[PDB]
Parts: sequence; C-alpha cells; structure tokens
Amino acid sequence: VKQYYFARRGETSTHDTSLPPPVKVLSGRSIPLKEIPFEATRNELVQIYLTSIDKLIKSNKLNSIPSQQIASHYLFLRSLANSETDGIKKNQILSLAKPLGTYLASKEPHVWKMINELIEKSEYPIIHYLKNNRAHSNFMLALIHEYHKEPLTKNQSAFVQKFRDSSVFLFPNPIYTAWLAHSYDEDSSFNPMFRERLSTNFYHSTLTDNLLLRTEPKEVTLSSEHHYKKEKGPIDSSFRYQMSSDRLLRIQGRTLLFSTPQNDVVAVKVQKKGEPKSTLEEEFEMADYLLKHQRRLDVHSKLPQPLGQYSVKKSEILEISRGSLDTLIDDSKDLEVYVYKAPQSYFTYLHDKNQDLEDLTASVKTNVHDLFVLLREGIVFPQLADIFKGRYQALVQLLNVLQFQLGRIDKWQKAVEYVNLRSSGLADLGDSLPITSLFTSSDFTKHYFSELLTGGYHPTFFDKSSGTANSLFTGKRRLFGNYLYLNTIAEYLLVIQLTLGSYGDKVTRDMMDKPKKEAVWRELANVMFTSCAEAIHIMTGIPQSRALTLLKQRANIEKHFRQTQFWMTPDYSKLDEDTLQMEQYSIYSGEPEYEFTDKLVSGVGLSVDGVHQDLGGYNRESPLRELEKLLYATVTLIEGTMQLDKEFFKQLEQVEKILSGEIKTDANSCFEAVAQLLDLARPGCHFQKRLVLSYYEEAKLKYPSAPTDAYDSRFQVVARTNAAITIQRFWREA
Amino acid sequence: DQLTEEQIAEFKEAFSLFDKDGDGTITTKELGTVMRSLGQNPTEAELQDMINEVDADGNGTIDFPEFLTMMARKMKDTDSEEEIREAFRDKDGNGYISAAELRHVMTNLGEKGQVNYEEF
Ligand SMILES: [Ca+2]
Repeated sequence: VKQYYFARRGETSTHDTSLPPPVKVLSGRSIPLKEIPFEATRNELVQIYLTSIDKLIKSNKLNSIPSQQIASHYLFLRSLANSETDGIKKNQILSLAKPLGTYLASKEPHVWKMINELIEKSEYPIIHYLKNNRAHSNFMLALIHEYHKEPLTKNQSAFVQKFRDSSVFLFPNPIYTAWLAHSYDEDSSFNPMFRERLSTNFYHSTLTDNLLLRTEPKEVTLSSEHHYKKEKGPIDSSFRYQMSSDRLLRIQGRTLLFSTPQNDVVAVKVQKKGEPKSTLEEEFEMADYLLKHQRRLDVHSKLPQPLGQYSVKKSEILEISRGSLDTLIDDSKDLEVYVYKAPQSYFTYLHDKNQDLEDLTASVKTNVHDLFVLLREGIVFPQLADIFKGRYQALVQLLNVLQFQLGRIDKWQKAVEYVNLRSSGLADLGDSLPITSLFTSSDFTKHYFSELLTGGYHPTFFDKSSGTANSLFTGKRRLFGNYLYLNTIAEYLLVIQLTLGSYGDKVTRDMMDKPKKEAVWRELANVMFTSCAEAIHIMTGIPQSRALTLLKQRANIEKHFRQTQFWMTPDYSKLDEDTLQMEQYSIYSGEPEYEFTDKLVSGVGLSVDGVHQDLGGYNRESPLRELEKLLYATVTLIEGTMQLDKEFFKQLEQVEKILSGEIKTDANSCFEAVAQLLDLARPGCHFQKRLVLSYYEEAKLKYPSAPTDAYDSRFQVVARTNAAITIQRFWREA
Repeated sequence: DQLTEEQIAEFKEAFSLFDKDGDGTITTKELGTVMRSLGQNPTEAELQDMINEVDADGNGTIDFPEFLTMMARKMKDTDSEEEIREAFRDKDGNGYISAAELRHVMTNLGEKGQVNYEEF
C-alpha cells in the first residue's frame, strides 16, 4: 500500500513575522539591533577584490607573490567568470585574469600545466584547488589588505571579522555550495582546522553559518489529514482495565506496569503534579495516529496500543501501589490516567547494561530510523531527555553571539536516565511538537531561543554615531527556522550519543579486561557514526554507505572512540596533573588538550555537585570535540546537499531552456551551461552525471558543427564510468 | 524483488533527488527526467497504478522491473564496450574495470585483448 509523507517542504519570504522587537535595553537606554546584509556585503568585497587585482597588475609586483597564490587568484578568477551569467561582466573578469595567466605561463610553467589540468576537468577549478590546506590561506583578504589601501566600511569589517578563516566564504553562492559539498569527497584532505602561531582554530561551525545565511527561509506545510490538523472526535474509553496488586510488575516513574497472561504489559500512566488532562489525551491520539499510519511511514518501533484515557479516584490508585518501592502525581481524589498495552521491551531503556552489543545496535537503528522518518512527517520531540532558559543547545555557536563551543553537560548520565528511546523503539510520544513550531514565534522558540529571534547585541557591534548595534547575526531573524531545524537534527544525535555513552560506562565498569572495554567503546563509536549516516540518508536520500564515507573524511572515528572512553568513564579521576596530561595527548593527538582548573572528585571525575559526573569543567566547554565535529559535519552534509541540489535544478532549468530554443544563444554558451551543471552534481552520485551526459549529447545535436575540444575530456570520463558500471553490474556470478 | 540492492540505492537516490517537496511522491511531469537520469528514455509510460495519482517510491520501484526485466542487457552491454574500445574489435585497459572505477573483487581474463560478449 501507499507510503509517503503528510508534509510538503516549500519556501517562504521571511521568518521575521511577529517576533520580539529587535531591541536590546542596556542601562536604561534601548539600542536598536540592525542587520548587516550578507549577500550585499559579500558582493562588495568581491568588487573590492577585483579592483585590487587590477592594482596588483598595474604595480608589476607579480614576482613578489608566491606562485601558489597566483594560481588561486587566477583559478578563482576563471571560476568567478563561469558563474556570471552575462557575457560583459564575464569579460571584465577574463580581462583581469589574462595577465595573471600570461605571467604564470611564462614565469611559472609547471603551475600553469597543473592548473590547466584542473581547468579542463571542471568549470569551477578553484573548488578542486582548495580541497586541501590551501583553503586555509585567505588569498583574497591578503590581496585586499595589500592593495586596497583604503579602510573598509564597517559592514565589510564585520564580515571579514566573522569570516576570516577562508577565501571560500567570499565565493558566490553556487561556487561556495559546490566547494562545501566536494570538501567531503574521497580525494579531499580539507578539514576546518588550522594551526596559527601555535594556536589552533576550529571553524567548522563557520562553514554551516556561511551556508545558512545564503539559504531561503524554509516553510513546511502539513496536509489536512495530518495529526496536528485533522479534527478527530472524542476518544472512546468504554473499557476499563481492572488493576490488581499481584499482577503489577514494577513501578516506573508515574506509570504502573501490570502483568498479563500474554506476557506483554498493560501500563497505566497517571497525571503528573501539574499536567492537564489534554496532555494525556494527546498521547492517546498520537499513539492512535502512529498505529494507523505505521505502514505508510514504515515505522519500525513497536507502538503501544492505546486502550483508554479516563479518570480514577486517588483512593484507588495508592491502594494498588502500596506494595512496591514508591510523589509525582496530582493533589487529590481524581486523577486522569492513560492506559496502554505494550511489549516488555518498550519499558527497558536503550542504555540498559543487560543488552548485548547486537540488540543494542539493532535497537539504536530502530530509534534513529523513526526519529528522522517522523521528522519528515512533521513531528519533532524536544523532550527526548532532560538535557538541561537552561536547555542545552546542540549547535550553540550558530544560535548565539559570543559563544564558541558546546558547553558543559551537567549530570550527563542522569540526563538520559529516563530517555524516551527503548529497545522497542520510540516511547512517551505525547509531548511532541509540530515542525511548523520551529519556523514560527511559538511559545517554545520565544522562551528557548530569544537571542536568535531578537537579533543579538555585543559592545563591538555598537556604533556610537547611529546609536544602533549592527551584526551579521541579526540577519538570521529572517532565517531562524533554518537554524532550529538543523539544531533539532543535531540534538537528536546528541541524545543518541549520551545514550550510547551511558550504556558504555555501565558495561565497562565491573569489567577487568582492558581490550574488552576498548572493543566495546570502539563499537559504540561505530554505532554513533552509522547513526549519523542513517540520518543523512533519511533526510537526503544519499546512500548510507556513501554518507558514512563523507562523514569520516571530516570526523575522525579513532579520536571519537578515545574521547568518549576517556571522558565518559571515571577512570581519569584516579590520576594526577602529569599522567592525564600525557593521556590527553593520545585522545587529541594534534590538538590542544582540554584545559581545566577544577579539582577532580575521586571515583566520579569532573563534578559540580560531587556525586554525578559532568562532561566538562564548570564554565568551560565540552571535551567531546570530535562529537561536535561529527554533529556539524552531519548538519552540513544534510543542508549542504539540499542547497547543492537546488543549485543543480536551477541550472538544469537553464540548460533545458537553451536546448528547447526558449533562450536564443550560441553554441559555446550552451556547452558552458551543460558543463556548469556537471559541477553541481552530488559528490559520488553517478546518475546525476549520467543525466548531464545525456544533455551534452543533445547539445551536440543542436550545434553539430561546434568545437567540443574544451569539454570532450570531462564528459568522456563520465561516459567511461557509465560504461564500466554496466559491465560491473554483470557480476550475476560470484 | 527482481531488483538487487545496487539498483534500488540508485533508484531511491534519484527518487529522493527529484521529489523536491520531500513529499514521498513525484509528479508525472518530473519522472521523465528521472527516467532520463537512469537510462530509460520512453515517450508514453502510462496505464500505471493511479491510485495515488502521482506515485510512491513503492510504486516507482516496482514499475522499474516492468522496464529493466524487459531491457535486453546484451545491447546495453556491447555499446558498453564499444565505448571503451577506441579502435574496432584490450586486457590491460580493461584492468581499469575497477582498478579505478568500482567493485574490484577477483577479476578474470581471456586475453590470449578481448573481442565480444561472454554471458555465463
Ligand atoms: Ca511531493
């Protein structure tokens, strides 16, 4: 039967609808918060960069400049020239590029041969030239600073201060998106980290921020039959489960668990101290909604059967529960309850030490699957875990100014203690949220993301003349839903991580064999990376096999295994300033050790309350650095792919209009359009390149007597690859 | 299901890439180019299962065995090697079958270059 989603993803003019007035009040005076537009400011810097190329040509200082940075200049010029639509602005760039090409051809003949092999392969050669550490050399700002001998406008200063680290941040939209997608490819050594004068700078969050500010504000529409839109009648609770004290198994929080002859469980969940009746109804109807649609959503969790939602006397409840070891229920005499039937596995949390590694990975794979399948359906779960307004932010550097890294996580094992991920799959689905609530000024986003919705102040943003504070950050009021989306993907995967970390710390303690615990933690790090790749594949359709490879180009599973083992066990607590300083070297191996001045508590580790381990020092960041690299590599693969595919299809429409005669132009500009479309195909995805090969061949029919010498080489590579695939799909014999 | 796993991976990728609203369904006016990116270029692919009016991935996949179990692979296979033969009618350049391209498990020979098909 049918399988599809009740949510449609579109676009909207702005998310800046009925948000807080963009004002910061400081010491009685109210300061308006104004946006520094990203595209206008970036385009200005390119025009400044172009005029500085001219001045460099006119100074005859072309020998005073290393050959590697003339190639970047030249290659970026020829890339910018192909990205520009009209032929006249394309000739100002080519006119600027020609002297740099004449000097290299004459005074640097080897670099000329190498970059010409790049020019023949792609139409944005600079993106392949910067698939390595050359991306850390900001050749454009160097040139501007050297030959634009005039102070930059305040907006231009703000931009470079925020995007110091790489010249890619100045690239026009299609070139930046293509570089960022290909920076994960198999032949790329680029990693967003570089060592300054013995200082190490990480800027992976800058990659995501520079991309998000080029995005259009997303909007999600839920159909009329969606759970949060279709009006259903009342809930029929005409059967009453009859509670007996001998049949009760266990008391889990505010839910009583009863035995049945069929070895499953009848659970009756009682009203919390301050929960209204409608919350337990919503849990009823959501369980009903998921059951009806399990086949259409391919839900893997074993969903409970909702049986009744009705009121009972408090006299009756406390008489039944007088036996076991048991506060969190309402004042007196009449308590609405929610009664449901569920397997026994629905009540074992996913961090239970009593799971073999085999059921653990299968259970995580079930939970990970349904979290993101349900995110596409338009349902988000903001309360998977008490991960604590004081709520933790998975991508904190995109949602605030002045923040730089993931903060400390307090009592981290207690934060997933009652996590809503079980062996059966997802659980406690009543406290959910429509995805449209991340894209609007709901009560959720107003309380938890006030800074992102207001606009952001900082003393260096304040301009004494106009009385306003200006920043790139205020520009995200128009886009804030795009941030909360990626932050939601990230905090799903953070909770998976803490769940795996809880399981790992409980299995490894009361265990002696040192290799048998490094095998467990290495397998958990593999579970965590696989989980990230399954999320990418559910959100983008990239095969999870290739999503894994692109993930491990960016995030190091070896470092992640060792950091998790180090910081989520209490073993480092039995150490001194000298032994751990040399054990921190093994888990970072090129990077600054985790600096902290707290006094450790024995048997626990870092602890503010002395009893439960935290993940990080008091007002310091989290020590799981590869985890934050992994979360950002994941959201950047997801959003970067979506952006690349939009750019791919916007150029596909141009090629089709050139072929059908709807845009009358010559043959060279036709082959330019097709080759440009090849650069926008996903890394490692062949059918996209096969499609572009099909268009190239039809262009050779519309313009039969046109030279293809500039393009035959790159499309023959796609032809030979396509031919090989059909031969290797003939291993119908092992 | 008459289709092995390296095909539904490409089909699910291509279906996902061309469903621009994240629906789970693609319009009739788009699977033409989805078709073109996969290899099959027909003119009228109608009489389909119209119960949903567009198609699911479920409908999309099962339609393809109606199309690739009908594609005689021998003609898809000679041009596959007419492509790698520059002159008419090799063994080392074929060693690139996967030494650069793809799956590189336990290759074979017949050298003495290769000439024509061999299905077995
Ligand atoms: Ca759709």
